Amino acid sequence: AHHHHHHMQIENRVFLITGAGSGLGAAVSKMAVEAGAKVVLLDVNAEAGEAGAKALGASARFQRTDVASDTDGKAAIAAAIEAFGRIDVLVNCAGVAPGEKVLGREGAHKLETFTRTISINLIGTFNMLRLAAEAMAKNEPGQGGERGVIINTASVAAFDGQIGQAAYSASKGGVAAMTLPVARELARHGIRVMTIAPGIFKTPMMAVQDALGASVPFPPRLGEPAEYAALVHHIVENQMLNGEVIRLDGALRMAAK
Amino acid sequence: HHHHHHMQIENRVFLITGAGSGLGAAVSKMAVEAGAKVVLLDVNAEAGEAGAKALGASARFQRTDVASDTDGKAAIAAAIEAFGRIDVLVNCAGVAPGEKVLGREGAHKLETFTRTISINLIGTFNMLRLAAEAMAKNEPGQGGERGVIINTASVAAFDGQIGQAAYSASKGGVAAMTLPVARELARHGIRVMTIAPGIFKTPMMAGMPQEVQDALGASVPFPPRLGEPAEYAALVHHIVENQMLNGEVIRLDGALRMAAK
Amino acid sequence: HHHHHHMQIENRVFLITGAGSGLGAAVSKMAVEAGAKVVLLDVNAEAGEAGAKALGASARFQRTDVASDTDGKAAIAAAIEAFGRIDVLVNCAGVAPGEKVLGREGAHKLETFTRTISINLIGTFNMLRLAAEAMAKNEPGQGGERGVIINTASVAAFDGQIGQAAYSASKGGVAAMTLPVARELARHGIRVMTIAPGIFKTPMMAGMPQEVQDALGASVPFPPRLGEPAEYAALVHHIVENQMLNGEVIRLDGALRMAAK
Amino acid sequence: AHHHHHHMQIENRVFLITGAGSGLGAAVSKMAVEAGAKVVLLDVNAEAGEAGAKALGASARFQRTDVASDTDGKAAIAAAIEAFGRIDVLVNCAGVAPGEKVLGREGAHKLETFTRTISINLIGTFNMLRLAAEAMAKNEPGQGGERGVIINTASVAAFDGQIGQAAYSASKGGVAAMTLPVARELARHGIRVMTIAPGIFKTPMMAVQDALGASVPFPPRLGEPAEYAALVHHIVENQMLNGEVIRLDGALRMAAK
Ligand SMILES: [Zn+2]
Ligand SMILES: [Zn+2]
Repeated sequence: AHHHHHHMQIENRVFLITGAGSGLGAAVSKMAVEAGAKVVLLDVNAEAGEAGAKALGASARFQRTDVASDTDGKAAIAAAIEAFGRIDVLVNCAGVAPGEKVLGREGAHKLETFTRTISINLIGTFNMLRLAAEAMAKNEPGQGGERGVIINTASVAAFDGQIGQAAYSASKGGVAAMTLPVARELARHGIRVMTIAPGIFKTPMMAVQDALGASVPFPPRLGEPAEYAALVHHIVENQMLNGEVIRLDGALRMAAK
Repeated sequence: HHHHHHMQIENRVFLITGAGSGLGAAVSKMAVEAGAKVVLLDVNAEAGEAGAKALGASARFQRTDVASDTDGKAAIAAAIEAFGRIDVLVNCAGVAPGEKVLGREGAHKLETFTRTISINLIGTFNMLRLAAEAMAKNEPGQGGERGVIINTASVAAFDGQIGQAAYSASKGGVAAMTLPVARELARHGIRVMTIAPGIFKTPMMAGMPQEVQDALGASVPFPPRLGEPAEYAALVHHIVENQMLNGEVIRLDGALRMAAK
Repeated sequence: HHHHHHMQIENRVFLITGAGSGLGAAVSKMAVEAGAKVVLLDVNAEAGEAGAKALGASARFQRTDVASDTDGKAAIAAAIEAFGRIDVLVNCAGVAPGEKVLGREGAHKLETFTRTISINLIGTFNMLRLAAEAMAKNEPGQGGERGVIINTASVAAFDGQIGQAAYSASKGGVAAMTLPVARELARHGIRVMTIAPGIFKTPMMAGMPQEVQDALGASVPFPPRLGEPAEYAALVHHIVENQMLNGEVIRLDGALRMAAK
Repeated sequence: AHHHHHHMQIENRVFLITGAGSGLGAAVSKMAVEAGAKVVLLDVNAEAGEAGAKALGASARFQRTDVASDTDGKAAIAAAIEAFGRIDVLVNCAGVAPGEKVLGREGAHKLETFTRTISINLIGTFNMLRLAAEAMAKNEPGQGGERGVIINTASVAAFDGQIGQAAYSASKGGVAAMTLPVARELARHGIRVMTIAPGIFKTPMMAVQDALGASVPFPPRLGEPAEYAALVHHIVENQMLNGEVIRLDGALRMAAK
């Protein structure tokens, strides 16, 4: 709990978190509530999201959301403003991570599976960021003029994609590449934009694993979701982090297989 | 003099998207002049038909939406019908709109972001999966090589400007795909490379006010001008020849590092 | 609130280079205020002695040329003598001259390029090899961790300006080392990370005309100001705590992308 | 031999090539002579360099050169001007590629071996580039104002350094990182600056290899030095290539060991 001078405040800030019913998004939601923030959990899975909001208590709300939907994205923003009056932080954690070869025995990679991965991972992340940015721009200027922080989730697959990861790598590389042009624009509103590229974490995302985990130099294990949430926490607090993609991966460099 | 090579492009068959104009038209001209056969693919029928006509009997055109499963399959079949095989795919089809995340009239449209992704990223994947399937049937040539796939990203994948969220996302996705696709297709002797062009004299650029074009050229350290599409095509030619180039994104940009505006 | 962590920095020992000023002074202040012990290393005896004095009994200073085998070994031994162990090394020592490849008075001096490399790159390697040797003796702590090494590169490793050949080379070398060193030192539970700072309020910067400092701040998208050394130190603190950060270079730069001039 | 409109001419251009007595530098020397250029071979090894110049014929000269020496670098430039009257292209191929762990049984990595690798690979490359640039700036402006091309050699170790490659990776990453600030400056003189990052080639440089070679996705072999020279040739001819590092590696991504 020691902080630097001119650190940004996290207490009483309102977080919008996608994929919040599980894995990384669930961990960010827990971290934020435990740090004294408010959280609006967004997930397509109502059972998981309602359970998470219930477990977190009155600092949390759940809003069922398909992140690729214009309507649902707008409703998520509206839900946050209804509950807590503002939005300060968006963390995009919703994603899918299929494996499918370009060429298999049973044919070429289906176009629909590529399109779906792009839709959820990349279009969904953009949809939430454009709408969250619009809401954040309405905030009064905080310390140094800051109005909000947007944190996206890429993957080490954006850098070291394995056989079978064309769709996933394309989607996450697209997320990564957006960070800079979005940060450049949203600077005039005091909204920072950052991306975390996780390695292998213990989540439902990759539901072979053991072999990947054994290839992680140090620590020689799957990541704890709370370690991803810790980095989110630091990005929120450290105003100089902007426009960058941070690998959070134990120095993993994935092999082709 | 000679250019050291494995793949000899004479009588090999190129499938080229965006071939009615700009970079794809330049690749098509380069390939025909090097003795290759070319199947030009474009949504612009007028431009594509005129290009194939100008190039002569070594060229064919088929009007194609690269994001369509149907049209992609029809394009492969058209190439096989005309020329019996496919050796090289060059994905040049793309759109490069500018639109702010937060505009005067509201947030960036979801539909426009989706369209840019669809044409630039989904279309490139669609053509690569289908071309790879065809190439995998080829007899291995020099050094075991069955084919080469070359995609077009952009410097916007690295230095995206204000207004380029969609374009940067799409081209960053193309760039990031290169490795996992190359790793897999290596098993078939099919190389996968990406070129990230800087600012080139394309139809869109040529349509801009001269004062604007001149300012864009001035942002490029050397040569301090717009790139000529034939220079992009020359790099495509080198990638085809140089078997050691694989799994990489090459910036072709005069050392440009785009500013925010 | 809490910050999720493995390494607890209370009563752990930091070795910090360039500790008399700027970033290294800020790391030293951060570490002492978090309950750590600090061994400040600098060539500037006056600044180093004053810093250790201001920090109190949890700090020591030893005058050290980081590029010297002898001085590096003496520094390790001094830390072990005072505090019994070394847990964290932070390499902040550096020089950032500007000198053109082709100047008015002739080509860039070879001697000045060599000096910048010597201090920034050779000095960082020298201290990391010796600190790693000491850390490898530590009892494994939380999650098997014996130590953390954090190096300082620069945005110049990515976007080097005119005049920065030597600085960019040195800092690009630091950046590129991170992975092979992390891969090896993983066998000892020692993590290796690099921070690439943008424009910070260091002694050199503070000495520039205000008009100049103000223009530099204006080049940074957000926050549109010089970085505070304590913000660099805060990232150092986070790296120590967050065991999953390893083998990476983190830009801490306000989204700055330096122009050529 | 088909070229694009506005291609830069290679015939009768004068190449200065370091490390020219073996491996990649020897291949560039052969390529350039066979393409109708003049070559001044630079190497510390007089036996190898003299043999190479003899084999290439009257289009070639040898000048013994320690690339890290100010005096020898100046003499190399002077030798080129004496023989051929100008310098058009510099290709820096001289390098050493030792393997040494940070921590071994017999102690920490020697400081002297790190310093030597830096000296030859990085300081030597800078030394030759500063002096070649100064000579190139004296040329009359060619097509589009171009006066020269400088091509440096990094390595895949600049990206994917293995255990034991601290020195090599540092040196080659330093080379890579210089490309942009040097290109930015030398643009005013019409001198382009590019870097090639080779993977594993069949040269004396790496005198384990078989395992590395088996990890190269395609082509599944060591690189031919003539393929590196082919890329050099294309960089010389293609004016739009500037300020960039090109991996030439068969899609190799080196594992830790
Ligand atoms: Zn905090
Ligand atoms: Zn040629």
